[PDB]
Amino acid sequence: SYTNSFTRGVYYPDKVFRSSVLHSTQDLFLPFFSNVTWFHNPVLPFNDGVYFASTEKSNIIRGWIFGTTLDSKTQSLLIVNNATNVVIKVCEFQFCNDPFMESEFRVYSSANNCTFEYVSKNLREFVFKNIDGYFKIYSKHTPIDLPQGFSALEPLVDLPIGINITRFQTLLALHRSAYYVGYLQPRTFLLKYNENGTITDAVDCALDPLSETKCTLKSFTVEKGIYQTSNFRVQPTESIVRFPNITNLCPFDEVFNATRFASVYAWNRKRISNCVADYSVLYNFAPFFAFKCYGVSPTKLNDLCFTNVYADSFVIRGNEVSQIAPGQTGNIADYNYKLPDDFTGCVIAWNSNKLDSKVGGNYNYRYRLFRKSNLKPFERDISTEIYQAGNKPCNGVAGVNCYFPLQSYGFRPTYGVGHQPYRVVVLSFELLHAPATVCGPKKSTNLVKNKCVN
Amino acid sequence: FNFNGLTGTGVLTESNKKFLPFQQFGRDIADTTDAVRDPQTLEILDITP
Amino acid sequence: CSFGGVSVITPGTNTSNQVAVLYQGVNCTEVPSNVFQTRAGCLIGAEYVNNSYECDIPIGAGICASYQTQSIIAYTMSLGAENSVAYSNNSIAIPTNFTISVTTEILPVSMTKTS
Amino acid sequence: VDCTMYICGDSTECSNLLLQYGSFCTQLKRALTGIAVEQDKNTQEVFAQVKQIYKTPPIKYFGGFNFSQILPDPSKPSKRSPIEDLLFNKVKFNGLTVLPPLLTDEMIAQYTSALLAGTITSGWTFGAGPALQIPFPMQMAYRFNGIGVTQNVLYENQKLIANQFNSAIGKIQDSLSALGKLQDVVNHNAQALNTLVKQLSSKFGAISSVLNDILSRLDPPEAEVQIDRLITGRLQSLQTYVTQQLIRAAEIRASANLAAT
Amino acid sequence: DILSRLDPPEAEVQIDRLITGRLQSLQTYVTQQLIRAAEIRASANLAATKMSECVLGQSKRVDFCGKGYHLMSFPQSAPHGVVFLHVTYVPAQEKNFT
Amino acid sequence: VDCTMYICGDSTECSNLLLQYGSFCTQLKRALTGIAVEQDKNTQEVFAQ
Ligand SMILES: *[C@@H]1O[C@H](CO)[C@@H](O[C@@H]2O[C@H](CO)[C@@H](O)[C@H](O)[C@H]2NC(C)=O)[C@H](O)[C@H]1NC(C)=O
Ligand SMILES: *[C@@H]1O[C@H](CO)[C@@H](O[C@@H]2O[C@H](CO)[C@@H](O)[C@H](O)[C@H]2NC(C)=O)[C@H](O)[C@H]1NC(C)=O
Ligand SMILES: *[C@@H]1O[C@H](CO)[C@@H](O[C@@H]2O[C@H](CO)[C@@H](O)[C@H](O)[C@H]2NC(C)=O)[C@H](O)[C@H]1NC(C)=O
Ligand SMILES: *[C@@H]1O[C@H](CO)[C@@H](O[C@@H]2O[C@H](CO)[C@@H](O)[C@H](O)[C@H]2NC(C)=O)[C@H](O)[C@H]1NC(C)=O
Ligand SMILES: *[C@@H]1O[C@H](CO)[C@@H](O[C@@H]2O[C@H](CO)[C@@H](O)[C@H](O)[C@H]2NC(C)=O)[C@H](O)[C@H]1NC(C)=O
Ligand SMILES: *[C@@H]1O[C@H](CO)[C@@H](O)[C@H](O)[C@H]1NC(C)=O
Ligand SMILES: *[C@@H]1O[C@H](CO)[C@@H](O)[C@H](O)[C@H]1NC(C)=O
Ligand SMILES: *[C@@H]1O[C@H](CO)[C@@H](O)[C@H](O)[C@H]1NC(C)=O
Ligand SMILES: *[C@@H]1O[C@H](CO)[C@@H](O)[C@H](O)[C@H]1NC(C)=O
Ligand SMILES: *[C@@H]1O[C@H](CO)[C@@H](O)[C@H](O)[C@H]1NC(C)=O
Ligand SMILES: *[C@@H]1O[C@H](CO)[C@@H](O)[C@H](O)[C@H]1NC(C)=O
Ligand SMILES: *[C@@H]1O[C@H](CO)[C@@H](O)[C@H](O)[C@H]1NC(C)=O
Ligand SMILES: *[C@@H]1O[C@H](CO)[C@@H](O)[C@H](O)[C@H]1NC(C)=O
Repeated sequence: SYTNSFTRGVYYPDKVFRSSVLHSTQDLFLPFFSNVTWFHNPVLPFNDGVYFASTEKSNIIRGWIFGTTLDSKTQSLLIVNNATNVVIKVCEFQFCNDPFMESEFRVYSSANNCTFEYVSKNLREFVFKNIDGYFKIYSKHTPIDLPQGFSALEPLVDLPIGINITRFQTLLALHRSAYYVGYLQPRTFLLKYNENGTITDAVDCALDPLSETKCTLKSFTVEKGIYQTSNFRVQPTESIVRFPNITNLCPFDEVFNATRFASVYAWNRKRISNCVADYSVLYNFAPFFAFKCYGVSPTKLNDLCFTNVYADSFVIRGNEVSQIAPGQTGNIADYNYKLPDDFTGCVIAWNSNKLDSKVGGNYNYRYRLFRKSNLKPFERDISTEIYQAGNKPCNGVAGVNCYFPLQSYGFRPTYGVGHQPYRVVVLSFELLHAPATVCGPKKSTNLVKNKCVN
Repeated sequence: FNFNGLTGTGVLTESNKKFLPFQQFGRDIADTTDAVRDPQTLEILDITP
Repeated sequence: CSFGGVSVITPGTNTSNQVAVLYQGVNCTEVPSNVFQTRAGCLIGAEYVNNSYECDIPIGAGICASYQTQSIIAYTMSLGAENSVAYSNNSIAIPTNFTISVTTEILPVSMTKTS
Repeated sequence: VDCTMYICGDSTECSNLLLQYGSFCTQLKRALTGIAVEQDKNTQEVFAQVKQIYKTPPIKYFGGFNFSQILPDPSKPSKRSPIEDLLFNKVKFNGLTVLPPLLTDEMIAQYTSALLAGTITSGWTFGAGPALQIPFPMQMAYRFNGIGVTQNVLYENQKLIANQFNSAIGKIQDSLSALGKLQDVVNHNAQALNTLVKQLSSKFGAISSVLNDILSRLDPPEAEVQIDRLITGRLQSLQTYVTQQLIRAAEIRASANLAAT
Repeated sequence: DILSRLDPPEAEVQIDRLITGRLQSLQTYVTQQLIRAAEIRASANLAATKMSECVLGQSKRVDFCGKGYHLMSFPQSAPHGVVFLHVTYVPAQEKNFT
Repeated sequence: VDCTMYICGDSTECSNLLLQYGSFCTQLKRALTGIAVEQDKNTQEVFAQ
């Protein structure tokens, strides 16, 4: 069942005494004329505070349970009240799934790590809220389906617990020998205080147009006339975007399936600048064996805009792909191709058998083996002079202590992974000084009409 | 004067207001503190400039 | 995108709790019984009439509201009773009696001095 | 002017910042509303000085005087005199709203035609009680007596005075076909409304004038300080607008009090 | 509170902002009092003029001293104002004649 | 008044920054012109009778 509240769930927002002063306050209340669930039980949500009323001369309600899991392995709040007085307690409990001579308290079977102790018809109202780790309770017991009237609720406790709450239950006294659950919302009221300092009336500032007039005027009696109280503002729906067609496509297309790649010691440099680059054909291809995107993330490539793009291409062994990285060492990094320590692009390499290997040996691919001094970042050597490892010159003739510096890869198809050829394409972005160049495609788009839209 | 956090200046005098049994201090219209309760003796005192 | 003030028309809380609402310069198709279109906006909750009364609550552009006929109604404003003077080219009207009238007029003269 | 749409313009970051300035918008709305109500009062005090709506007889002919250029002409837009037609024929942005007057121009014409009917058929008696009829030639003779001229001077020259009056009125339409005292009011307010809009393109010491720009590309802690500079500069513009409307409203009221007198 | 939880170099800036804001409040207040005092002054001038012309004499000015033909007026004091009791002559019960 | 000469006093750095505030210096001139023209109108209507 559900019922209709009238003017219920109004509590003193704070300390601070006060006299005849139509004070306006904003806080968490139970809205006037609200839809409150009715129960005669299951775990209920919390979400933001709780209103809890009940009616009965006897005492059927025997405490509450609060918390996040309502189970062991974490701490929770437990509030009980025997014929003595209220007992607040915060421990780690183990709750019966159905909690309830004249012997009692079969609610829990564990009370570990207690961090708080305390000991000490009819309408019994409560307001529960939990703000900044404080669990507040307002209450009042007034003697007489709920009736109709107004009564403000006073603070009961102040509990510096720290506990989080998302769900709660209730406890009832069974027979062996009726309650309400509302929730609070952020609303504004205009509160009327009497000379004794108590709240005697209220206006809900988010219900009837007349109440909005009362709240704007700061009164409960409005004189005849016409009052400007608020405003009407139509709101836009949907988000319409509309960018141009497309045009170009920045020919990555031919860089990746070019019918021949270069030797690592004589790599290539294509510099695409005037472009709309779509990296989705790269990312959503994925035959790749390595993809190490260093400066920028692989997802944010379609919302930046650089001045230049340099794309390199060469073929190396499998166990040398790991030397293409900012900060490295080896025959490929020192003598063939070095990436700077502040690299901002991203290397992408994939296996290249069946188009590079040859039964009998494919000696078309070479690489440099001997160099006097290591390379510089983004430097390229093509010298074919004879390296000299001894103390005698050899006059450009190979022999003893005089080696030819360019050895060859002997790619055959019956090799092992890590000796098979790999095609590598390292990208490099830079923004020197030119105030426009290559950048990706905006994204979706559309149109509409005769509607207020953004 | 300072009453547990309430900082101000003025003359303290016996009041004739009656707070609710949970309220520490009162404010006037326009929301300025004009009365407090002494934490120790639980008496209401007006604050005049 | 549509926008405008919202005003509340009330007979006074000592008369009734009925109310009508005027959406200022809002077309009556873009607001979200008695809907009345005026040059000042759309008036909802007020019954329009053809009669003409003295203005009570002024709405605007010749339209006023009153609490007479009870929910709440609208109408146009009347400039005042009508009367023809019995003019002719040889007729005169002269009073034969008189009354002494007393009327008030109020004028402010000063404000409070502040520093 | 809606203060929120002027200052922020559909922006939630700015709208929440307006809460740190207190009740400035409350002052702005009351200042402009308080002088808008007086503008309808100004027109009631000038024209609504007659209780009854007086009509002239169909036999428009008064001792030889021709009043057809000042009385309503049953064949025109609404109901104006031929001379009033010259007078009327010669003369939603971002919150800046214009409210309509309470009295329409048709309603003012009806007040002025009732005053005209009363003074031609009843002289000055309808303003002290009931309208008392008296023939017009005899009204004009009383009026000469009131300035020191005997009444026989009118009655023996009645045709001359009627001819002179009728020509003198006919010259008015030539002088109208002047009204600068009315055009200045329209122009001065229009220029103030345009200037108020143009202050929305000032930086006031911020990096950008657009609120959807600053916050988007910068840093929130800094965007807040720069948006507050825009709020302060635009608030000062809007407050200047309101102060000048109160100073100008007093000039219109002073003129309306003279016109009522 | 600014000082209690902040160093001078930064507290001077925060206090200067508040000073500017509250100084603007005073400029708004005083400007409106001058504009409003001119209106009450114009009203006091009208009341003084009527005191001379309606109370200390008999006026022929139409509607300046009440509705009807002015006979006499009596002043009364009101708080911050003046009330005029206007005594007028009003004709009644007309007959028509040739 | 000459707006620029009061606020900046013939300094190109200040006067260029001053442009960022819009047209306040046009409003100041219009306001002063409007009341300076009425000073001769006031005298003209009292004596030229
Ligand atoms: C790189 O080139 C190869 C061949 O040069 C492309 O293979 C083509 O794939 C499409 C899609 O099925 C076929 O319609 C063509 O017939 C294929 N080419 C040939 C020559 O038959 C490959 O698609 C290219 N790479 C990309 C990313 O498109
Ligand atoms: C003087 O005579 C005129 C008529 O010449 C009276 O006006 C008539 O009044 C009656 C009664 O109100 C109306 O029904 C007629 O329509 C009026 N006639 C015209 C032409 O308007 C006037 O009431 C008389 N005055 C007195 C004091 O009796
Ligand atoms: C002028 O008006 C007054 C009333 O305002 C008339 O006086 C009344 O006359 C009746 C008899 O006709 C008496 O019963 C009343 O007691 C008189 N009233 C007062 C206040 O004295 C007066 O008679 C009228 N004059 C004429 C000529 O009709
Ligand atoms: C009063 O003056 C009007 C003009 O202001 C006269 O109307 C004109 O009359 C002549 C002769 O019939 C016409 O040729 C014109 O076209 C009329 N003018 C208009 C605007 O209609 C009117 O006749 C005069 N009345 C009297 C009684 O002499
Ligand atoms: C008073 O002056 C008027 C002119 O202002 C005289 O009237 C004019 O007289 C001339 C000569 O007879 C005529 O041609 C005009 O047409 C008249 N004007 C009008 C408007 O009628 C008038 O005669 C003078 N009176 C005396 C006694 O000399
Ligand atoms: C409360 O809302 C539920 C739907 O969420 C509805 O079924 C019920 O009828 C409502 N109760 C009242 C009293 O309107
Ligand atoms: C009341 O309940 C509390 C909590 O279980 C317990 O500590 C206390 O002893 C109880 N009192 C009696 C009289 O049983
Ligand atoms: C909570 O209890 C557990 C045993 O159930 C223990 O290991 C842990 O140290 C306790 N925590 C504190 C803060 O005492
Ligand atoms: C409560 O839960 C939130 C997450 O919903 C968490 O961020 C917060 O730290 C928790 N509060 C406490 C006191 O544990
Ligand atoms: C408080 O007000 C009530 C009326 O609402 C009155 O009966 C009671 O005597 C008052 N008590 C005090 C201390 O003012
Ligand atoms: C206002 O209410 C009082 C009773 O409190 C009543 O006597 C009076 O007639 C009411 N006024 C109107 C206009 O209804
Ligand atoms: C409202 O819009 C409709 C068209 O949708 C139009 O016919 C009507 O005239 C409009 N009303 C006003 C007051 O402009
Ligand atoms: C008012 O009169 C008009 C005709 O002049 C008619 O069409 C209309 O229906 C009437 N209104 C009402 C509410 O009766």
